[PDB]
Amino acid sequence: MTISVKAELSHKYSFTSPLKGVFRLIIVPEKVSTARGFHYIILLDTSGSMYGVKIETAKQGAMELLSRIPEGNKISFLTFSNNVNILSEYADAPSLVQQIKQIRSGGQTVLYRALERAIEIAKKHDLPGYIILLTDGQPTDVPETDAYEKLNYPEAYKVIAFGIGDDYNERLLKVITDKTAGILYHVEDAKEIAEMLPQSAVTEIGAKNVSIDIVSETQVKLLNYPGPPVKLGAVESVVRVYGEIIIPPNFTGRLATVKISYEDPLSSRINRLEVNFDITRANDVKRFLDGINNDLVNEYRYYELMSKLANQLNSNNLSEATRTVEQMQMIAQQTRRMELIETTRRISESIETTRRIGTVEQTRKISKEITSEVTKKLRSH
Amino acid sequence: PSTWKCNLCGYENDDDALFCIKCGAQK
Ligand code: NA
Ligand SMILES: [Zn+2]
Repeated sequence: MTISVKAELSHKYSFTSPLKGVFRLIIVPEKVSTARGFHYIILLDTSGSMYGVKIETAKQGAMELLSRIPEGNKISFLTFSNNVNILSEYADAPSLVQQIKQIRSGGQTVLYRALERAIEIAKKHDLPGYIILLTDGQPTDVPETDAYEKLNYPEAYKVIAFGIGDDYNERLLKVITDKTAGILYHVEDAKEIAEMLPQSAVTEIGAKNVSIDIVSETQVKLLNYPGPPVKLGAVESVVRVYGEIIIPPNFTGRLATVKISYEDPLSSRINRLEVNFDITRANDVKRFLDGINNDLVNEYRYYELMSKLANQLNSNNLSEATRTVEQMQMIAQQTRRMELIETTRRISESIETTRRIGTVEQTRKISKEITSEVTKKLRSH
Repeated sequence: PSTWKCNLCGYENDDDALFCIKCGAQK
Protein backbone atom coordinates (compact mmCIF):
# COMPACT_ATOMS: atom_id res chain seq x y z
CA MET A 1 0.00 0.00 0.00
CA THR A 2 3.02 2.27 0.34
CA ILE A 3 6.61 2.85 -0.74
CA SER A 4 9.66 3.85 1.29
CA VAL A 5 12.72 5.60 -0.12
CA LYS A 6 16.35 5.67 1.00
CA ALA A 7 18.49 7.95 -1.18
CA GLU A 8 22.27 8.05 -0.91
CA LEU A 9 24.91 10.14 -2.68
CA SER A 10 28.51 9.04 -3.06
CA HIS A 11 30.03 12.36 -1.92
CA LYS A 12 29.38 14.40 1.23
CA TYR A 13 31.88 17.14 0.27
CA SER A 14 33.13 18.69 -2.98
CA PHE A 15 36.64 19.78 -3.90
CA THR A 16 38.69 21.51 -6.60
CA SER A 17 37.86 19.20 -9.52
CA PRO A 18 34.69 18.45 -11.46
CA LEU A 19 33.46 15.36 -9.62
CA LYS A 20 31.36 12.44 -10.85
CA GLY A 21 29.03 11.88 -7.94
CA VAL A 22 26.93 8.74 -8.06
CA PHE A 23 23.68 8.10 -6.24
CA ARG A 24 21.35 5.24 -5.43
CA LEU A 25 17.62 5.32 -4.71
CA ILE A 26 16.29 2.24 -2.89
CA ILE A 27 12.50 1.97 -3.14
CA VAL A 28 10.98 -0.65 -0.84
CA PRO A 29 7.34 -1.80 -1.14
CA GLU A 30 5.48 -2.15 2.15
CA LYS A 31 2.26 -3.96 3.02
CA VAL A 32 1.66 -4.96 -0.57
CA SER A 33 -1.93 -5.21 -1.81
CA THR A 34 -3.61 -6.71 -4.85
CA ALA A 35 -2.55 -5.22 -8.18
CA ARG A 36 -5.46 -3.91 -10.24
CA GLY A 37 -6.03 -1.51 -13.11
CA PHE A 38 -3.22 -2.81 -15.34
CA HIS A 39 -3.31 -3.61 -19.05
CA TYR A 40 -1.39 -6.74 -20.04
CA ILE A 41 -0.59 -6.94 -23.76
CA ILE A 42 0.67 -10.36 -24.85
CA LEU A 43 2.68 -10.64 -28.09
CA LEU A 44 3.20 -14.27 -29.14
CA ASP A 45 5.42 -15.26 -32.05
CA THR A 46 3.78 -18.10 -34.00
CA SER A 47 6.29 -18.25 -36.86
CA GLY A 48 7.11 -21.51 -38.60
CA SER A 49 10.13 -22.06 -36.37
CA MET A 50 7.71 -22.02 -33.41
CA TYR A 51 5.99 -25.24 -34.54
CA GLY A 52 6.31 -28.03 -31.99
CA VAL A 53 7.02 -27.93 -28.27
CA LYS A 54 7.78 -24.21 -28.27
CA ILE A 55 4.33 -23.05 -29.35
CA GLU A 56 2.30 -25.62 -27.41
CA THR A 57 4.25 -24.75 -24.26
CA ALA A 58 3.74 -21.05 -24.99
CA LYS A 59 -0.03 -21.55 -25.37
CA GLN A 60 -0.29 -23.45 -22.08
CA GLY A 61 1.92 -20.93 -20.29
CA ALA A 62 -0.21 -18.11 -21.69
CA MET A 63 -3.36 -19.67 -20.26
CA GLU A 64 -1.69 -20.14 -16.89
CA LEU A 65 -0.52 -16.52 -16.98
CA LEU A 66 -4.06 -15.34 -17.65
CA SER A 67 -5.17 -17.45 -14.69
CA ARG A 68 -2.62 -15.79 -12.41
CA ILE A 69 -3.44 -12.14 -13.23
CA PRO A 70 -5.83 -10.61 -10.65
CA GLU A 71 -9.36 -9.86 -11.77
CA GLY A 72 -9.36 -6.06 -11.87
CA ASN A 73 -7.06 -5.96 -14.90
CA LYS A 74 -7.49 -5.72 -18.67
CA ILE A 75 -5.88 -8.14 -21.11
CA SER A 76 -4.91 -7.78 -24.76
CA PHE A 77 -3.58 -10.70 -26.79
CA LEU A 78 -1.68 -10.46 -30.06
CA THR A 79 -0.21 -13.18 -32.31
CA PHE A 80 2.40 -11.99 -34.83
CA SER A 81 4.37 -13.97 -37.32
CA ASN A 82 3.14 -13.63 -40.95
CA ASN A 83 0.69 -10.69 -40.14
CA VAL A 84 -0.48 -9.26 -36.83
CA ASN A 85 -3.58 -10.94 -35.42
CA ILE A 86 -5.51 -9.47 -32.48
CA LEU A 87 -7.29 -12.14 -30.45
CA SER A 88 -8.66 -9.70 -27.87
CA GLU A 89 -8.20 -6.03 -27.00
CA TYR A 90 -8.66 -4.48 -23.55
CA ALA A 91 -10.83 -7.41 -22.48
CA ASP A 92 -10.97 -10.28 -19.97
CA ALA A 93 -9.41 -13.73 -20.00
CA PRO A 94 -12.47 -15.97 -20.60
CA SER A 95 -12.67 -14.67 -24.17
CA LEU A 96 -9.18 -15.91 -25.00
CA VAL A 97 -8.99 -19.56 -23.88
CA GLN A 98 -10.83 -20.90 -26.91
CA GLN A 99 -8.87 -18.65 -29.26
CA ILE A 100 -5.55 -19.48 -27.62
CA LYS A 101 -6.37 -23.12 -28.34
CA GLN A 102 -6.70 -22.43 -32.10
CA ILE A 103 -3.30 -20.75 -32.50
CA ARG A 104 -1.31 -22.36 -35.32
CA SER A 105 2.34 -22.04 -36.27
CA GLY A 106 3.51 -20.83 -39.66
CA GLY A 107 4.83 -17.71 -41.38
CA GLN A 108 7.72 -15.30 -40.90
CA THR A 109 8.24 -13.01 -37.86
CA VAL A 110 6.90 -9.45 -38.08
CA LEU A 111 7.99 -8.18 -34.68
CA TYR A 112 8.07 -4.51 -35.68
CA ARG A 113 4.44 -4.34 -36.77
CA ALA A 114 3.37 -6.34 -33.72
CA LEU A 115 5.14 -3.87 -31.43
CA GLU A 116 3.63 -0.91 -33.29
CA ARG A 117 0.19 -2.44 -32.76
CA ALA A 118 0.88 -3.13 -29.09
CA ILE A 119 1.91 0.50 -28.64
CA GLU A 120 -1.26 1.76 -30.32
CA ILE A 121 -3.36 -0.52 -28.11
CA ALA A 122 -1.58 0.60 -24.94
CA LYS A 123 -2.05 4.24 -25.95
CA LYS A 124 -5.78 3.69 -26.48
CA HIS A 125 -6.30 3.99 -22.70
CA ASP A 126 -4.90 5.64 -19.57
CA LEU A 127 -3.87 2.52 -17.66
CA PRO A 128 -0.30 1.39 -16.89
CA GLY A 129 0.57 -2.15 -17.87
CA TYR A 130 2.95 -4.68 -19.34
CA ILE A 131 3.95 -6.04 -22.75
CA ILE A 132 4.63 -9.78 -22.44
CA LEU A 133 6.64 -10.78 -25.53
CA LEU A 134 7.85 -14.20 -26.65
CA THR A 135 9.85 -14.80 -29.83
CA ASP A 136 12.30 -17.43 -31.08
CA GLY A 137 13.90 -15.72 -34.08
CA GLN A 138 14.81 -12.41 -35.68
CA PRO A 139 12.25 -9.98 -37.09
CA THR A 140 11.83 -10.31 -40.86
CA ASP A 141 10.19 -6.90 -41.41
CA VAL A 142 12.67 -4.73 -39.48
CA PRO A 143 15.86 -6.53 -38.33
CA GLU A 144 17.71 -3.24 -37.70
CA THR A 145 18.11 -2.65 -33.96
CA ASP A 146 18.25 1.12 -34.39
CA ALA A 147 14.63 1.11 -35.54
CA TYR A 148 13.56 -0.45 -32.25
CA GLU A 149 15.59 2.24 -30.50
CA LYS A 150 13.46 5.01 -32.03
CA LEU A 151 9.96 3.75 -31.16
CA ASN A 152 7.84 5.90 -28.84
CA TYR A 153 6.95 3.32 -26.20
CA PRO A 154 3.97 4.01 -23.93
CA GLU A 155 4.98 5.36 -20.55
CA ALA A 156 4.47 3.12 -17.51
CA TYR A 157 4.46 0.02 -19.75
CA LYS A 158 7.22 -2.43 -18.84
CA VAL A 159 8.30 -4.89 -21.54
CA ILE A 160 8.84 -8.45 -20.33
CA ALA A 161 10.53 -10.27 -23.22
CA PHE A 162 11.03 -14.04 -23.32
CA GLY A 163 13.71 -14.83 -25.89
CA ILE A 164 13.38 -18.48 -26.89
CA GLY A 165 16.27 -20.59 -28.11
CA ASP A 166 19.42 -19.72 -30.01
CA ASP A 167 18.16 -17.76 -33.03
CA TYR A 168 16.61 -14.53 -31.71
CA ASN A 169 18.52 -11.24 -31.43
CA GLU A 170 19.38 -10.62 -27.78
CA ARG A 171 20.68 -7.10 -28.53
CA LEU A 172 17.36 -6.02 -30.05
CA LEU A 173 15.32 -7.37 -27.14
CA LYS A 174 17.77 -5.71 -24.76
CA VAL A 175 17.10 -2.38 -26.47
CA ILE A 176 13.35 -2.95 -26.06
CA THR A 177 13.56 -3.76 -22.35
CA ASP A 178 16.09 -0.98 -21.70
CA LYS A 179 13.77 1.59 -23.25
CA THR A 180 10.80 0.29 -21.23
CA ALA A 181 12.48 -0.40 -17.85
CA GLY A 182 11.81 -4.02 -18.78
CA ILE A 183 13.18 -7.51 -18.25
CA LEU A 184 14.74 -9.91 -20.76
CA TYR A 185 14.44 -13.62 -19.94
CA HIS A 186 16.62 -16.04 -21.88
CA VAL A 187 14.75 -19.33 -22.37
CA GLU A 188 17.02 -22.13 -23.59
CA ASP A 189 14.50 -24.97 -23.14
CA ALA A 190 10.80 -24.78 -23.93
CA LYS A 191 10.30 -26.42 -20.54
CA GLU A 192 11.41 -23.15 -18.99
CA ILE A 193 8.60 -21.31 -20.79
CA ALA A 194 5.98 -23.29 -18.85
CA GLU A 195 7.27 -22.18 -15.45
CA MET A 196 8.57 -18.81 -16.40
CA LEU A 197 5.84 -17.13 -18.40
CA PRO A 198 3.19 -17.24 -15.60
CA GLN A 199 5.67 -15.46 -13.32
CA SER A 200 5.32 -12.30 -15.42
CA ALA A 201 1.94 -11.84 -13.71
CA VAL A 202 2.07 -9.14 -11.02
CA THR A 203 -0.11 -10.16 -8.08
CA GLU A 204 0.74 -7.69 -5.29
CA ILE A 205 2.35 -4.25 -5.44
CA GLY A 206 3.49 -1.54 -3.06
CA ALA A 207 2.73 1.39 -5.34
CA LYS A 208 1.04 2.22 -8.64
CA ASN A 209 1.85 4.95 -11.17
CA VAL A 210 5.20 5.86 -9.62
CA SER A 211 6.92 9.03 -10.85
CA ILE A 212 10.52 9.84 -9.87
CA ASP A 213 11.56 13.39 -10.76
CA ILE A 214 15.12 14.67 -10.29
CA VAL A 215 15.53 18.44 -10.05
CA SER A 216 19.27 19.04 -10.31
CA GLU A 217 21.44 22.12 -10.76
CA THR A 218 23.66 19.98 -13.01
CA GLN A 219 23.50 17.15 -15.52
CA VAL A 220 21.88 13.95 -14.22
CA LYS A 221 22.23 10.56 -15.91
CA LEU A 222 20.47 7.36 -14.90
CA LEU A 223 22.19 4.00 -15.29
CA ASN A 224 19.45 1.36 -15.35
CA TYR A 225 16.18 3.27 -15.87
CA PRO A 226 14.98 5.67 -18.57
CA GLY A 227 14.77 9.26 -17.38
CA PRO A 228 14.66 11.35 -15.30
CA PRO A 229 11.73 11.45 -14.76
CA VAL A 230 11.31 7.69 -14.19
CA LYS A 231 7.77 6.50 -14.91
CA LEU A 232 7.14 3.06 -13.39
CA GLY A 233 3.70 1.47 -13.70
CA ALA A 234 4.08 -0.34 -10.38
CA VAL A 235 6.52 -1.36 -7.66
CA GLU A 236 6.34 -5.08 -6.89
CA SER A 237 9.80 -5.68 -5.38
CA VAL A 238 12.69 -3.52 -4.21
CA VAL A 239 13.78 -1.06 -6.90
CA ARG A 240 17.39 0.15 -7.06
CA VAL A 241 17.82 3.25 -9.24
CA TYR A 242 21.44 4.12 -9.98
CA GLY A 243 22.64 7.40 -11.42
CA GLU A 244 25.43 9.90 -11.86
CA ILE A 245 25.44 13.66 -11.29
CA ILE A 246 28.28 16.09 -11.97
CA ILE A 247 29.27 17.84 -8.73
CA PRO A 248 30.99 21.04 -9.95
CA PRO A 249 34.30 22.04 -8.35
CA ASN A 250 34.11 23.59 -4.87
CA PHE A 251 30.32 23.29 -4.96
CA THR A 252 28.29 23.92 -1.81
CA GLY A 253 24.54 23.88 -1.24
CA ARG A 254 21.51 21.97 -2.50
CA LEU A 255 22.90 19.87 -5.35
CA ALA A 256 19.69 18.03 -6.23
CA THR A 257 16.20 17.23 -5.00
CA VAL A 258 14.43 13.96 -5.83
CA LYS A 259 10.62 14.07 -5.73
CA ILE A 260 8.89 10.68 -5.72
CA SER A 261 5.13 10.53 -6.22
CA TYR A 262 2.92 7.45 -6.31
CA GLU A 263 -0.58 6.11 -5.76
CA ASP A 264 -1.45 3.93 -2.81
CA PRO A 265 -2.94 0.85 -4.53
CA LEU A 266 -5.32 0.29 -1.59
CA SER A 267 -6.28 3.74 -0.30
CA SER A 268 -6.02 5.31 -3.78
CA ARG A 269 -4.17 8.25 -2.23
CA ILE A 270 -1.35 10.29 -3.75
CA ASN A 271 1.78 10.14 -1.59
CA ARG A 272 4.73 12.43 -2.31
CA LEU A 273 8.28 11.97 -1.03
CA GLU A 274 11.18 14.41 -1.21
CA VAL A 275 14.90 13.91 -0.57
CA ASN A 276 17.66 16.53 -0.74
CA PHE A 277 21.34 16.06 -1.58
CA ASP A 278 23.03 18.84 0.41
CA ILE A 279 26.78 19.06 -0.24
CA THR A 280 29.49 21.20 1.35
CA ARG A 281 32.99 22.25 0.32
CA ALA A 282 35.95 20.42 1.84
CA ASN A 283 38.91 22.45 3.13
CA ASP A 284 41.25 19.41 3.26
CA VAL A 285 41.80 16.32 1.12
CA LYS A 286 41.53 13.76 3.93
CA ARG A 287 38.34 15.56 4.98
CA PHE A 288 37.02 15.27 1.40
CA LEU A 289 37.91 11.58 0.91
CA ASP A 290 36.45 10.55 4.28
CA GLY A 291 33.17 11.91 2.91
CA ILE A 292 33.10 9.33 0.10
CA ASN A 293 30.83 6.29 0.44
CA ASN A 294 33.25 3.92 -1.28
CA ASP A 295 30.85 0.97 -1.06
CA LEU A 296 28.30 2.84 -3.16
CA VAL A 297 31.01 3.85 -5.62
CA ASN A 298 31.99 0.19 -5.96
CA GLU A 299 28.36 -0.95 -6.35
CA TYR A 300 27.67 1.64 -9.05
CA ARG A 301 30.89 0.72 -10.84
CA TYR A 302 29.98 -2.97 -10.59
CA TYR A 303 26.66 -2.48 -12.37
CA GLU A 304 28.26 -0.09 -14.87
CA LEU A 305 30.74 -2.82 -15.75
CA MET A 306 27.95 -5.40 -16.02
CA SER A 307 26.11 -3.23 -18.55
CA LYS A 308 29.35 -2.86 -20.47
CA LEU A 309 29.74 -6.66 -20.30
CA ALA A 310 26.40 -7.25 -21.97
CA ASN A 311 27.33 -4.74 -24.67
CA GLN A 312 30.77 -6.27 -25.24
CA LEU A 313 29.49 -9.83 -25.55
CA ASN A 314 26.87 -8.53 -27.98
CA SER A 315 29.79 -7.05 -29.98
CA ASN A 316 31.99 -10.19 -29.89
CA ASN A 317 34.68 -8.26 -27.95
CA LEU A 318 35.51 -11.26 -25.78
CA SER A 319 38.89 -9.75 -24.82
CA GLU A 320 37.34 -6.65 -23.27
CA ALA A 321 34.60 -8.88 -21.87
CA THR A 322 37.30 -10.80 -19.97
CA ARG A 323 38.94 -7.63 -18.64
CA THR A 324 35.52 -6.30 -17.56
CA VAL A 325 34.42 -9.44 -15.71
CA GLU A 326 37.83 -9.49 -14.00
CA GLN A 327 37.26 -5.96 -12.71
CA MET A 328 33.82 -7.04 -11.50
CA GLN A 329 35.52 -9.87 -9.60
CA MET A 330 37.90 -7.41 -7.96
CA ILE A 331 34.97 -5.23 -6.91
CA ALA A 332 32.99 -8.14 -5.49
CA GLN A 333 35.97 -9.34 -3.46
CA GLN A 334 36.74 -5.79 -2.30
CA THR A 335 33.19 -5.51 -0.93
CA ARG A 336 33.49 -8.96 0.73
CA ARG A 337 29.92 -9.79 -0.38
CA MET A 338 29.45 -13.53 -0.96
CA GLU A 339 26.51 -12.95 -3.33
CA LEU A 340 28.47 -10.70 -5.68
CA ILE A 341 31.54 -12.96 -5.47
CA GLU A 342 29.66 -16.01 -6.63
CA THR A 343 27.67 -14.16 -9.27
CA THR A 344 30.96 -12.92 -10.75
CA ARG A 345 32.58 -16.35 -10.50
CA ARG A 346 29.67 -17.91 -12.42
CA ILE A 347 30.09 -15.32 -15.15
CA SER A 348 33.93 -15.53 -15.44
CA GLU A 349 33.34 -19.17 -15.35
CA SER A 350 31.33 -18.94 -18.70
CA ILE A 351 33.50 -16.29 -20.36
CA GLU A 352 36.69 -18.36 -19.99
CA THR A 353 34.93 -21.46 -21.28
CA THR A 354 33.70 -19.54 -24.32
CA ARG A 355 37.22 -18.40 -24.93
CA ARG A 356 38.10 -22.12 -24.75
CA ILE A 357 35.44 -23.08 -27.36
CA GLY A 358 36.23 -19.95 -29.32
CA THR A 359 33.24 -20.38 -31.62
CA VAL A 360 30.46 -17.99 -32.52
CA GLU A 361 28.06 -20.70 -31.33
CA GLN A 362 29.24 -20.33 -27.72
CA THR A 363 30.00 -16.59 -27.71
CA ARG A 364 26.49 -15.99 -29.05
CA LYS A 365 25.05 -18.27 -26.37
CA ILE A 366 26.65 -16.66 -23.35
CA SER A 367 25.80 -13.31 -24.97
CA LYS A 368 22.13 -14.24 -24.66
CA GLU A 369 22.53 -15.60 -21.12
CA ILE A 370 24.48 -12.63 -19.75
CA THR A 371 22.40 -10.03 -21.61
CA SER A 372 19.34 -11.42 -19.85
CA GLU A 373 21.16 -11.56 -16.52
CA VAL A 374 22.13 -7.89 -16.80
CA THR A 375 18.51 -6.78 -17.08
CA LYS A 376 17.45 -9.11 -14.27
CA LYS A 377 20.18 -7.92 -11.88
CA LEU A 378 19.48 -4.28 -12.75
CA ARG A 379 15.68 -4.28 -12.60
CA SER A 380 14.32 -6.90 -10.22
CA HIS A 381 14.59 -8.71 -6.87
CA PRO B 1 53.64 4.22 -19.37
CA SER B 2 50.05 4.79 -20.52
CA THR B 3 47.88 5.37 -17.42
CA TRP B 4 47.10 8.64 -15.65
CA LYS B 5 47.27 9.43 -11.94
CA CYS B 6 44.64 11.33 -9.97
CA ASN B 7 46.00 14.22 -7.92
CA LEU B 8 43.34 14.49 -5.21
CA CYS B 9 43.43 10.76 -4.50
CA GLY B 10 46.35 8.53 -5.48
CA TYR B 11 44.75 6.04 -7.84
CA GLU B 12 46.33 5.03 -11.15
CA ASN B 13 43.45 5.74 -13.54
CA ASP B 14 43.24 4.09 -16.95
CA ASP B 15 43.01 6.41 -19.92
CA ASP B 16 39.74 4.59 -20.61
CA ALA B 17 38.05 6.49 -17.78
CA LEU B 18 37.64 10.26 -17.83
CA PHE B 19 36.64 10.39 -14.15
CA CYS B 20 38.54 8.77 -11.32
CA ILE B 21 36.87 5.62 -10.04
CA LYS B 22 38.08 5.95 -6.44
CA CYS B 23 37.33 9.65 -5.91
CA GLY B 24 35.46 11.06 -8.93
CA ALA B 25 37.95 13.75 -9.95
CA GLN B 26 38.09 14.56 -13.65
CA LYS B 27 41.06 13.63 -15.84
NA1 NA C 1 10.97 -16.07 -35.03
ZN1 LIG D 1 40.66 10.31 -7.24
